[PDB]
Amino acid sequence: SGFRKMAFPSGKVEGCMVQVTCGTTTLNGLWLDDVVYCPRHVICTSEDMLNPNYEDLLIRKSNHNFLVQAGNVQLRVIGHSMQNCVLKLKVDTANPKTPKYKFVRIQPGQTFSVLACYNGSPSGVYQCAMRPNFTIKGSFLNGSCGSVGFNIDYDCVSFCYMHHMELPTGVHAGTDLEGNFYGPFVDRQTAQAAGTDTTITVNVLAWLYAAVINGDRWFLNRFTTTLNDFNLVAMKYNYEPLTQDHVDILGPLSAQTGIAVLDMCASLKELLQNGMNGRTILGSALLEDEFTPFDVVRQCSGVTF
Amino acid sequence: SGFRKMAFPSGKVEGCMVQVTCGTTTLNGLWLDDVVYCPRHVICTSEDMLNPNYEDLLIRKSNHNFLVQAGNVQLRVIGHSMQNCVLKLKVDTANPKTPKYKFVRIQPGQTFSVLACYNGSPSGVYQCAMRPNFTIKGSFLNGSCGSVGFNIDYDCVSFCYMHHMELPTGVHAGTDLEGNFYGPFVDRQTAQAAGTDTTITVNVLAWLYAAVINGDRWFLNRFTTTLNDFNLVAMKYNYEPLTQDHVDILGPLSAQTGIAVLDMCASLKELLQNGMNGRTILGSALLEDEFTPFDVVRQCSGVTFQ
Ligand SMILES: O=C(O)CCc1nccs1
Ligand SMILES: O=C(O)CCc1nccs1
Ligand SMILES: O=C(O)CCc1nccs1
Ligand SMILES: [Cl-]
Ligand code: NA
Repeated sequence: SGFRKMAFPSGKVEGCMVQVTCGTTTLNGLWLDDVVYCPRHVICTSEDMLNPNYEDLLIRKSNHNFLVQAGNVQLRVIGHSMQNCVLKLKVDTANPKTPKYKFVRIQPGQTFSVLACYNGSPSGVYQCAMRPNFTIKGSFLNGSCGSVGFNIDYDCVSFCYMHHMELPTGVHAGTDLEGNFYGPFVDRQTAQAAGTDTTITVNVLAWLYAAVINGDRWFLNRFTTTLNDFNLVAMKYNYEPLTQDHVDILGPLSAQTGIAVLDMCASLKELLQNGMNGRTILGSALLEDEFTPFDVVRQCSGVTF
Repeated sequence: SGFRKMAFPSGKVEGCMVQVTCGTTTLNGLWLDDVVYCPRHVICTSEDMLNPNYEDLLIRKSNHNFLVQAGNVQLRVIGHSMQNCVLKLKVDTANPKTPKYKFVRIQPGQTFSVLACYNGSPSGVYQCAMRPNFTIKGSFLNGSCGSVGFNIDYDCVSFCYMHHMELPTGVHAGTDLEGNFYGPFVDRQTAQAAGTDTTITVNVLAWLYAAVINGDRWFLNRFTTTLNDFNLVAMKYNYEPLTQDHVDILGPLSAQTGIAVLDMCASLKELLQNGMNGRTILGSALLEDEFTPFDVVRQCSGVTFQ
């Protein structure tokens, strides 16, 4: 029993974290095979960050201008290239701790583990959702840049996120490992704001299924609804529309608990309209939307990699 | 710049997790140097559940009755002893992945990371607190016994918890790594129940300090309180008594925010009276009690968002 916000075990990713320094800028890199991945803005000063020409700044740099440190070991850089907003530094040594991995781009509403790092040293691990507005509600300080996000599937690490910046509202923005931003952000010192966010409906429903599996049942009711009726309520409450694909994904939890997705939507309708009437669900007084259906099945059945 | 339940990186503990089998019972063990630590109840059978005599069950085992598997490698058991409720199996190989480590017994209110494991394989990592009633609110299914709790301050792993059992309310009980239970619990299937739990007052205050560091002041007030008047109010909401030790421990957070500890106490008194009026603090609509003053200083900025 019990339901907790749970990260993937971080050991496979800890063995890949290095320190990258260019001039006075130090941040984290990801050392896989013979390449170190890091944000391209490592080559910038503060002056540069106002209106940077990355092409221009990089051609003026050579391999020896990148200091890469793996624990107390200096790696020899033998090449440097840019892919979108990520810098790739070829080193003369393959990382002997490289796990089986691939690069994946996640969808809004999907979850991942962040390994928060400073100076190439892992500091903490926590679970995040890619928000509908493509930010993450992370916990990051100066030096966290190049910290990475990932999932594990069997023995394969799927890298999905590299940390680039904090927004004025205290939320965070970054790229996939191919250097493509999540959301309408750029790597420059300029005016940028998180768009108005929305609640991830399919995840709230998953979390209500988690609650029922853990004996929290007060919110259940005799009623059912339709996708169209529910989606009018969703729109009003700044909830994402529920699709047939989402209903299908919750199929397992519907079956296991005997509450149909639209049976649970009728619960969620009542909660949005009426509140929790002083009650809690799984120790929260808010409707939690950072657990996916997979997260709930996974945690409630003890999958292990 | 954000505030999250953050666990320690789990890699140094992952490299220590093994499977222990005795009879038909398999759970997790912790392989440090040439010793594997696991719950002694691995030697129990379907009848020896209510009133097991561990000394009598153990003297009937040879080293070769314990199957210890580190991934695909079988370890050879060359010695066994019991210390309180923990079994120690001496093995003929020291774990090459043993980190710098120590064993520490924690007090209620302290936090730690749990590496939930099944069949000696890690499933996930999350943060817990030792509750005032000596339980933890974990996420544990059948086969998770031998899963451990730890902190990592400065490359040294401090092991503080080993998971033994789930109580009827769905909360979790276990031991330190010397095998002494936290709380009045025993490794027997006799009827056991957690005491009435209380809120960890010092941690709620630390978290309110966290909220101020991250730029939120809406819940503050112009009032102060005596420590005694605070405790008379707080206990009416099932809050732990705040001691002068707890006041002292909050001094650095008080200094960083310029909010006196007893002024923050007056803010907490008012929040208990009013609730949050549909507002949130650090993403919660409840008062969070599983962040310590040390956790807030580790995670939060040295500079306050004024
Ligand atoms: O500057 C960095 O290291 C990354 C962006 C930030 N994230 C949080 C605070 S500053
Ligand atoms: O746990 C015990 O000591 C007895 C349990 C039993 N099982 C069958 C008969 S009596
Ligand atoms: O610990 C075990 O492996 C059996 C009893 C349980 N402990 C936690 C959930 S069920
Ligand atoms: Cl302690
Ligand atoms: Na219903």
